[PDB]
Amino acid sequence: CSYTVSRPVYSELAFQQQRERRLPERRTLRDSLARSCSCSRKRAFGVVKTLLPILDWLPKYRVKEWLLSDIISGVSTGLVGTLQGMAYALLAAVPVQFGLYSAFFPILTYFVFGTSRHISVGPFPVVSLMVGSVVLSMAPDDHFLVPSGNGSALNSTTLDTGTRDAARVLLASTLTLLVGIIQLVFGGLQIGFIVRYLADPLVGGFTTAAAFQVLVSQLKIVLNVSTKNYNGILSIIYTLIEIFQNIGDTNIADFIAGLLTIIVCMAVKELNDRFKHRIPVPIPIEVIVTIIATAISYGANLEKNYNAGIVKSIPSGFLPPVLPSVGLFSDMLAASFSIAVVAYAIAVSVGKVYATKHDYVIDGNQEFIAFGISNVFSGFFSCFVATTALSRTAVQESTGGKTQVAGLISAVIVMVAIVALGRLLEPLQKSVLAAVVIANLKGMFMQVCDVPRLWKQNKTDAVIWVFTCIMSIILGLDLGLLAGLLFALLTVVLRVQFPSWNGLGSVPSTDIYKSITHYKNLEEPEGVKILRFSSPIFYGNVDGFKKCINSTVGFDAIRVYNKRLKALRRIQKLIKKGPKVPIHSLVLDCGAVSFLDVVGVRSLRMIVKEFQRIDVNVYFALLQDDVLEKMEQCGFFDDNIRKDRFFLTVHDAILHLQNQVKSRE
Amino acid sequence: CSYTVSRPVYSELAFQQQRERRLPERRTLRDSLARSCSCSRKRAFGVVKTLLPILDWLPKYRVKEWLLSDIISGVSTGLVGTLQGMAYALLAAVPVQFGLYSAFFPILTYFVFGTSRHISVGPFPVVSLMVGSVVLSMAPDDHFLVPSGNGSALNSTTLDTGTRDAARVLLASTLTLLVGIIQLVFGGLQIGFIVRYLADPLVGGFTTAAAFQVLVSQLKIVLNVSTKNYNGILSIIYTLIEIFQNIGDTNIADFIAGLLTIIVCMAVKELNDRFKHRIPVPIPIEVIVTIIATAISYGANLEKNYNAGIVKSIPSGFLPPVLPSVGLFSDMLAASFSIAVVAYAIAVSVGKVYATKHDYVIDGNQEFIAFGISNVFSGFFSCFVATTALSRTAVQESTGGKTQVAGLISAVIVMVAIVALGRLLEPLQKSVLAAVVIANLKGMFMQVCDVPRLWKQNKTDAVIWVFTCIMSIILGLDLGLLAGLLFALLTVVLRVQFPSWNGLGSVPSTDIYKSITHYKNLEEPEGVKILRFSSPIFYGNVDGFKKCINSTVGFDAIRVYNKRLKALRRIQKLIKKGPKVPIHSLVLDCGAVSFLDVVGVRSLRMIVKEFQRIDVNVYFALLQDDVLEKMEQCGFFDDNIRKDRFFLTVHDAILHLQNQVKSRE
Ligand SMILES: [Cl-]
Ligand SMILES: [Cl-]
Repeated sequence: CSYTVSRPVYSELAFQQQRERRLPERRTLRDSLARSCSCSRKRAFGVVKTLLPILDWLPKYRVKEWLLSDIISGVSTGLVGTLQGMAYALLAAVPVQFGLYSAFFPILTYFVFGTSRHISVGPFPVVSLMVGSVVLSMAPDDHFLVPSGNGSALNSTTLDTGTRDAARVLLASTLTLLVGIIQLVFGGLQIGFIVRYLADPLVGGFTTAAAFQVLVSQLKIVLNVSTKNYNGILSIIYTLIEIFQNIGDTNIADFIAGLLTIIVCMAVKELNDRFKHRIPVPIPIEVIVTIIATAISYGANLEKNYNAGIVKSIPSGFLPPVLPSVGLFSDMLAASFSIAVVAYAIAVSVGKVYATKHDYVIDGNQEFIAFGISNVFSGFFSCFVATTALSRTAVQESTGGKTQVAGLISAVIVMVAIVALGRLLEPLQKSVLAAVVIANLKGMFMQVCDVPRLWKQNKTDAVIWVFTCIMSIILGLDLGLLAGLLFALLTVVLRVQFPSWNGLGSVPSTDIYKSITHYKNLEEPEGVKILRFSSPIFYGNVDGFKKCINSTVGFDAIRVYNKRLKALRRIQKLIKKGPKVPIHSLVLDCGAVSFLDVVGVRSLRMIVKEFQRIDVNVYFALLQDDVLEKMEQCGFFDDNIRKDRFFLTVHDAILHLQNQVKSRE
Repeated sequence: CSYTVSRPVYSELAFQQQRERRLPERRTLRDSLARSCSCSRKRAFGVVKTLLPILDWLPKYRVKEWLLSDIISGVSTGLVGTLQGMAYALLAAVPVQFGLYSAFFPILTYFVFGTSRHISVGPFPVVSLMVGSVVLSMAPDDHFLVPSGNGSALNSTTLDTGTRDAARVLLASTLTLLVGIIQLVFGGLQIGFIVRYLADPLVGGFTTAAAFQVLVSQLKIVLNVSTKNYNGILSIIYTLIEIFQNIGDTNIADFIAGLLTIIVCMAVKELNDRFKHRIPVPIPIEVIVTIIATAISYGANLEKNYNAGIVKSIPSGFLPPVLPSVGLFSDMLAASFSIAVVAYAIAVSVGKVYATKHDYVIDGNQEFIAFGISNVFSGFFSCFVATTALSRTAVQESTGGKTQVAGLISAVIVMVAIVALGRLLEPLQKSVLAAVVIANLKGMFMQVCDVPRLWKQNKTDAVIWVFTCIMSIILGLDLGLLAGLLFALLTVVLRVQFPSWNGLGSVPSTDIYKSITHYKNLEEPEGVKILRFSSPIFYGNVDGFKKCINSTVGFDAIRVYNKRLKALRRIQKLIKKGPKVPIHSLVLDCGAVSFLDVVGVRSLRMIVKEFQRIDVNVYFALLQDDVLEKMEQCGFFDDNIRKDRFFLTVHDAILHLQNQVKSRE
């Protein structure tokens, strides 16, 4: 209603005298470390419940209908997960059975350490692509050609199918172990803010580039062509050029089958997504299309007659655990860091989505620890890095999922698919498994449709999306992530280095101050010049602050003093022989400052000194308490620059100046 | 005196209606480029006067009194320049002949393009070290040993004295040209803010740690030992251990003569600096100690009898210009960027010191063009990077210097020191030249005495100093600079990611709001909770902003709504069978925000949504005009979240709530 106040003009000291402060809390390092480590059983029970969240959702079960919901979600997600694992096994250059292995053990491990309920841990297209890329870069194909086979002219250097898969599996296991170690280090040290740097446009561009590279790889697999494992800089462009040059050496049957299953899967998925109001449970198109592909490929001998590319390499059994070949962490540390951070980011995103959809809370450090333990346990069983696919996750959520029991049942399907089920999958073409991956790329390919939206929105974030999407295409995929985080931090620094300063003026008959570049009917005080500067002054925006002051006052505090001294020597010689007109004061509305960066408080004191010589007072308006306490420690309040120069509000400085002019002409 | 106002409670729309805004300026890209490129004669005269500042101070000269002060300072700095020029040549692994070339040619170029008057362009100890650092790595000693000389058992692979220097000289010429190009790029593209990242602790810790590497490198010449040109990681640490292992192979003639001039030069310099009130002109101790060293070394045959290390390689002549060996810019791009940025940083640092004392303004972007052409012109005459030494600069200023005429006269002394003078410096020991450099290291060695001062001051800047000083010792010297620039920018991100949020309360009978953790007698409104959050919300601190709200209200907006649904299912079944107590509203005092980072503004709309369901209003207090215009563009003002939720001041949000509850119970 009515905003009326009546108080004296407390600038800095008229308010600090009669206001008793609170004594700061004593450090007492010994008592701090003693009180932190609790001794009562309550803290122990709390950390046990937090570290192992399985003991929370288990006692409060609702078996009656939860059993049926979990068993149906488990069989469905198990089928989907074994299909996605045997499909993504090609993305990591590993055999098919190791995909099923990586789809079984991480599920078992993410049961006594996970803190979620609607997450299906398993393989992931982006993570498997990164694993395959780093394996190809660390173990290419031109390093295994054994000369044997009595060739035509030179030694028969044929393909090394065989022991090469063992080396690739050992490399993938070492990579998974290093990723798990990095995740456990990040979780134990309670450092979780390191993944906050992955902004939405950054991860969007990264996923778009990863989807492009996955499309290129799966198109290479469908066409059944052999490239030269180009990796490094412009690897995707090089392999695409090589594919376009090797179009003649394709397979017509494999290409036709792949295009047909792509069209069928895309049409069925679009029909199920659009017409959701008629069929709530998503039709498992992957399962039926894989079954019909295996049925068609088994009838006619596509391997011999049509020379199709089938798997025919399923051992259908387990294997004893193998110790990882430790010693390759130095050359894969950055790759493992990138894989771990992107996996954790995707996992946290999916968890937060499916948690705010179901209204429950998911811890971050607990998810980090759970995924680290899962990757470590997978490294001992010849598996790759595990994550949560958005397509596989939606299955247990749509079909009905309440706890991780549906996830544990999803491993039983993979369990029976490791030992017995799988012999019918022998004549399955590799182009069919390479197609569902492309069909799942529709979710990430549509992410490009937000760049025009981000351009109308904050434009700095629209540049981060395009920069990350392009830079993660030229120089690899893992190196493109590091070039995105650094670019995002640089963009953040540029937004606090080049602020939006204004020409704050006074609104008549009130005390609210608005910018002069936005409103017209604003009257500024006679002689006084007000200035606001956001983005607290640090070592980078000090010259910017100087230029802003020089632009808002009209002149320069240095050149005016130089001209005054040049005109003063003419006065000291006349006795022997015989600009700063409008600016009366400068009120700095430094209310948007947080830190001071003493390198900057030195420049502030220099400004106050330079303007004092030309008889121009530099008052402050909205200096915070935690900023004044910092400036006082940095040696700013000398015998001449007292606290009376600072004020509490913007109108207090103007009122004090008006009263000083009225009382002193 | 009296601060009293009387205005209605204009929240956001009660103020926006009757306040007509100013129309934004039209872009008009066609006219923007036309109005920028002016055609009048004033624009042509302005660019020529700025690019060539010689036409300014030359017409208004004061030959009557200025020429007398320049002729005495020119011959003074000419003797100091020819000695420091040839002494710093040892730090660049080039012969002593090319040291004088870097003291004559850059002065000629920095005469028609320079925009300063008290700067003596020439070599520099820190800059010449970075130049010589890459020469040892790109052209080591073990790459030129020719087997010849009928050795004892194997081929006589002795030293390659002779054409070995030609590989280092041509390498230094290409490095000098690449540095000059980078400086012209920064000056041509008008990008000068890139050197603002070199903060005071950053450049302070860098020059301090560089003084150690200069001390270790020059100590090798004093002791006259031969190391294994260790470069890379821990280069200073590795070469320091090898010196201690090679103490037995020292030279008593070079050590005694080297240690003697160290004490003499240090004592006279310290004595003249303290007792300045008796002798204003600094005594050239560097010059007098060199002349007496050559006289003693010429009398007794120290080269033959005492086996001392002398130069004896001065041809005393010029050479035709040699085209730089283009093709080495690819492997020296990262190295030249570190040298080009420190050559400009020290130039402006020393320049601005002698500029505020003489009250003349030095152009910023012009120094990039001035030193840019200087290094390019020096590359065509086999020179290294040119800079301005603080010791050599103080000579021409203390003895009397007004313009660059004293610098041009200083080049005349160097001019005669190449054609005629120089033969007397033949028996000069290399330990004497390597000692005057160590004596000048006192200025940088005393920079360590500011770390306890910076610790009592802003502690984040004290960490950057120690981090830069340590990191520039482990991984080289040029790589340590890049590790300091990234760490300094990272510290800025950490200061805006972890802000200093408070519990803002109300002062009785007034309208000023202060933090509750700093003052005691502050009364908060009944039910209302106020929160201030500096460091504008971006993608990194958006999660910390959630934890900040949950900490100031006591509860969580998510778990409370979850328990409400858990308690609501018991209500919908009872009809079939038969927390948020204190927080009434939340006033966010977002007055210290500058940008939005729409990635983070999506959470602001989510926060209002999460609190609206639990019947908790989230009001804003001090949203700026340029930030409110950003929310509307980012899609924040929907049909439910109107502008009435925002307020102009902090007290307007509280005054509105007091009247709302009073009129609506
Ligand atoms: Cl997916
Ligand atoms: Cl010096």
